[PDB]
Amino acid sequence: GSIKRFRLKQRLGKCRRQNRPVPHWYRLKNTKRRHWRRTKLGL
Amino acid sequence: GRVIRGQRKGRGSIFKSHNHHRKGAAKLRHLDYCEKKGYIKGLVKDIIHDPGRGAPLAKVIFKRTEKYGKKEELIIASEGMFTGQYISCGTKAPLSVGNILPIGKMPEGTLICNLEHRTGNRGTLVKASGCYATVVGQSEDGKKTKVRLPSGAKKTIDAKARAMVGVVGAGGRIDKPILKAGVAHHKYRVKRNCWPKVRGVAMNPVEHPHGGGNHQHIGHPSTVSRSAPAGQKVGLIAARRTGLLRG
Amino acid sequence: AQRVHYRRHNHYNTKSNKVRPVRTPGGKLTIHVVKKKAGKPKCADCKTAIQGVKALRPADNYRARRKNRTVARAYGGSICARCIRERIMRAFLFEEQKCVRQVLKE
Amino acid sequence: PKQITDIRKFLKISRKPDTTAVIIMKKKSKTVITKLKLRTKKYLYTMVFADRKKAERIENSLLPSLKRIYYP
Amino acid sequence: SRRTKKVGLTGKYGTRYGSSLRKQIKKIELMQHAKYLCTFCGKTATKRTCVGIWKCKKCKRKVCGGAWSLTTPAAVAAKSTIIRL
RNA sequence: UCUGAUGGAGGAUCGAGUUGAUACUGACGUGCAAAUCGUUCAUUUCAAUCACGUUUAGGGGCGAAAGACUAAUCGAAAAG
RNA sequence: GAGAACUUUGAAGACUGAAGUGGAGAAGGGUUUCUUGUCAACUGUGAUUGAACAAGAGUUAGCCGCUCCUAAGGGAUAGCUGAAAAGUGUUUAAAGGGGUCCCCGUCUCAAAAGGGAAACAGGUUGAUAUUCCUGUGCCAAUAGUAUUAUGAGUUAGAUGGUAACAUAUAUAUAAAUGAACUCCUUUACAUAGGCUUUACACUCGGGGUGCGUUUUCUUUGCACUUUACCUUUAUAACAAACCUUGGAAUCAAUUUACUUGGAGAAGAGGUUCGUUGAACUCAAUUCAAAAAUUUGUUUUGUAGCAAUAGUAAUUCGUAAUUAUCCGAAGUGGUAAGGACUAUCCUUGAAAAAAGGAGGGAACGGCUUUGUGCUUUGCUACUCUUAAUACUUGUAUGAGCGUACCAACAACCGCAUCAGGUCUCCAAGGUUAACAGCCUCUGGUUAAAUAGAAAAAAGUAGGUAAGGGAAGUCGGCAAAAUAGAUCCGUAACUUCGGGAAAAGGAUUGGCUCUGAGGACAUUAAUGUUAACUCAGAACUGAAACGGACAAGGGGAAUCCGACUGUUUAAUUAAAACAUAGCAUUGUGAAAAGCCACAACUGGUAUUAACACAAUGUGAUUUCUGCCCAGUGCUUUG
RNA sequence: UUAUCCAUUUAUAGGGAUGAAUU
Repeated sequence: GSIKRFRLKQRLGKCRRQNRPVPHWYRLKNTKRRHWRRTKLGL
Repeated sequence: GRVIRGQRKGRGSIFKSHNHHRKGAAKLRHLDYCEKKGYIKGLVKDIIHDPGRGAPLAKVIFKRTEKYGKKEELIIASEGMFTGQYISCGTKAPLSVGNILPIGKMPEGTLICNLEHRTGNRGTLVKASGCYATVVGQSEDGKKTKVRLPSGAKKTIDAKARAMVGVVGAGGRIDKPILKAGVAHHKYRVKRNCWPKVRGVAMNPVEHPHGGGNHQHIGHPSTVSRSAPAGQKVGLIAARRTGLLRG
Repeated sequence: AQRVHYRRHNHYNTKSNKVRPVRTPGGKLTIHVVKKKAGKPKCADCKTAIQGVKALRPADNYRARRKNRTVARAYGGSICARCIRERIMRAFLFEEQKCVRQVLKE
Repeated sequence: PKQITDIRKFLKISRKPDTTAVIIMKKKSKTVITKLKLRTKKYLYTMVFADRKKAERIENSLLPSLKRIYYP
Repeated sequence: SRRTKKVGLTGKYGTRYGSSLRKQIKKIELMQHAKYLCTFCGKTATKRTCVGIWKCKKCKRKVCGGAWSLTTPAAVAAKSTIIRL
């Protein structure tokens, strides 16, 4: 919802941040990707 | 079997009294030196309806004698008291309708309400609408007085016990017929969760000793012993007799 | 026919979110929600409101109008007129009826 | 918004040190006139006039030591 | 004219419930809502307010009485015995 | 007394919505759906409907009572 | 664009259609939002699209909410039980505040729909807005002194009114002292019914600004004209509350309804609270007569914001000025208020917080004597509102939420699932109607596909001569009128109903006609707003609530009295419940019934007109005989 | 009545003849 708690919003932001791919330079030398519609982060 | 409906009542989950809108416990004034040795007059400011009970309550203001201030007491109103009258409580209070007097001070044959079966109980007996006890005898030596309760029972209470003079208001409430399930629902909605009843003979044998069978009958005598356990006490408990009375 | 929309964050028409729309200079219909009408202080004798006062909520009555709070009289409008005159006409009545008693007691 | 025609009370405000803004209309009744407005820190001082000569006189009675502006 | 021959204000009940049930509430309608006499002004204008609470149309002062009558015979006799002493 | 004259009660009536689910024993029955779709039907001032909060926990609860419901699980849930 | 039925644009044909795939909505989701790029997989056909993929960005509050209060209730404290785990929560509170010794007093959590400090308009972004910008406000808070003023009251505090009533218009109407202690009020409350007011909504004709059929008619069909928060505005009427006074009776004022009155009415005079926040000349004048100042007649203003902001038509460098903006009303759709009436064996929260009061602890100063007191001289004085400037920390304004969906693919159903899931709004036409049907703003033209052909069969319908239930277990299914007006309506009955009983007629189309309110003149004549009836015509394909929408009735029998409830997903019933009837137990904390391991508890904020336990099941009329048996129960 | 048990309260005055009221 629009109204949410600080801890919940911070966790949502962390889960959003953990959803980006592996950096290109690192790959030049990930499995835990969610889609908002496919798997719910259960919060 | 499983725990029966009457057995589940003592747990008090949904069978607690619906008392959200009740105005307070109806109690007489606490015993005081002033009440013990004479009149103290309180003014009945208002007459309210307590949603649970059928008898109206009286909001009597007493001016405290140990400090500056007034004190509010909720007393079951006898039939005839009105907003603005002064009500005398005590040993030397005059014998008039509504006054609170010790039981041994009134003559015999008088009708009383709000009876207090132990001195200091601030009102325990004779409280339902239209009910009244009658003073049927004073002991020759005092200190004991005999009354007849609305049930027809005959009791002995010490003469210092207090009671209100008169009969409880809203008398005759059981006379008009409840026409419909609706007003019974409304009646019990402010009292308890005891309605509707549901026959035990219409249940299954797991939930009631009367339940089961191919023809909806009790099957065994419905007069159960006084020593029967909780799940067994369902019929006419310790019935001395059955059938229509003969007077 | 134009159509409406709510703003107050309480989107249920409880008795504290009563709506009245009026047309705005921009040209469209916005929502104006009024405060709750508050009750009026009353007399203790025959259950009547006291005059010389208005009935603002507690927050506004914290800023209310003083000459429209109480009449400068005795108790300050605790009693309606027809009952405060009754109180007066009983006042010295009892103060005479007590005096006659101890005088006639001999 | 303070519709006024008394002259003494209107010239009373001629000493208030915090009045700044002035507004000049050109309104044609059917007759050319103006509804002069001044600035008040707590209300919106605007005058409706009845005489063009009176409007001309009282739009100069103002002390000009502050700003001049007009919506048109 | 007279729309109901005998039913009276029980016409709100239609044909439901027993005829004897409505005719036994007959003994009580013509006095449950009745305007009884107030003893502080003297106008027969007291009205059923609640189960045991009664009020006139002039005093604005309340009286504890019966379920659907201002006074019941049981309390009147008791008051007579008390007042005769 | 009736004939005519004035009014707004009822667990009153019809009826959308809501809340359900009578029949077609219609469709579907490798379904849109582990209960849906269509028409028909019951219900609408009250024992009415809904939301959130809150209480009652397994030989227990809760039941206007069908061995009903208690997270697709009930003549003793689910998990180890 | 490599590639287009499903990407975009324009044209058309349509849909959603006032109860919307429309705007805001909570729960749930969590970046799905926005821009740019992009197509490996997914988007059940295509796809250049996308809620997919990739990179960046985006959520701004003193006023909107949370935060505070208390409710159903939860946790805990003291105890008390228990091996503990845990159970219960004042069961011998030595338990925090006030004022200045006493008084009061378990703690804490529980509402983003209950209570509650204070915001509106316009504009702005690719994405946020009553949060940003412009302007205008509002609320709460603000430590010690020297200046100011205003208003008051004063050398410790006013006004009239025969009355109700009212009483300070400085920037703002502040300016009529006050302790302990106490008593009220606001917060603060159900349902039903109609009446009324106001705002909004809609609508009507002639004024200011644009499009069009016109083989044929046209003052022609239609289309664009605003004002927030901010003022007891004053009003005014009416709603209600309140005084002098007639002192009725040959009772009267009155309401839609009944309400009120000799504890005051005709009738008369007189005054607050409640609404909408321009209405009646409201803020003045030109002028007249009253008079040490009022009433009337004329001019300004969309009553005061206010037009200048916003909106709109034609020209005009690519920036602008232009002119209008008016008289009025009519329906009652939605909200809210008001005064009422009625209903209850149903009486329909609390607290935080705020206010009013009773009472009278303390009240004019400078300096001076002795010990807060008598005293000597002078008397100018004191507060309320706004601040000004030096002094303590710096003397304003925390923290969190704020994007988007809310289902139509963003939630739950394994999914982009025909399922499920919490408010408001509503023109015409038709209407009784938020019904159905068509359109108007807004949205859409999309659905896990498209062409062509069109047989069988399926499925969803439609119509069928003559017969009319012969079909079938059974009229299953379908048909049959069904709106409204007028007429007519049986048995039976609990007298209330049955009942829309049954059964008829009309309604089509038009030419008609006629009849039923408010505004004024000395019995009459003028301005201006209904939809109810009626009979004569003729007519039109002897046929018409024309679509939509909308009872099949009757005679009986069985069951259940009725309203209601039920086996979520095979049984809705005759089952359950229900009012009524009857029986039983119990006089109380050594009671009845019930819970618990104990402690203790529910009923119980209760008290026989009660509580508990049963059976029967409206009303009416009855309810027979049997106590041997089994139960229950009582004496000795 | 001391053990023990119950009830009431703010543990708030030794036995006999509808206006308020505290410093």
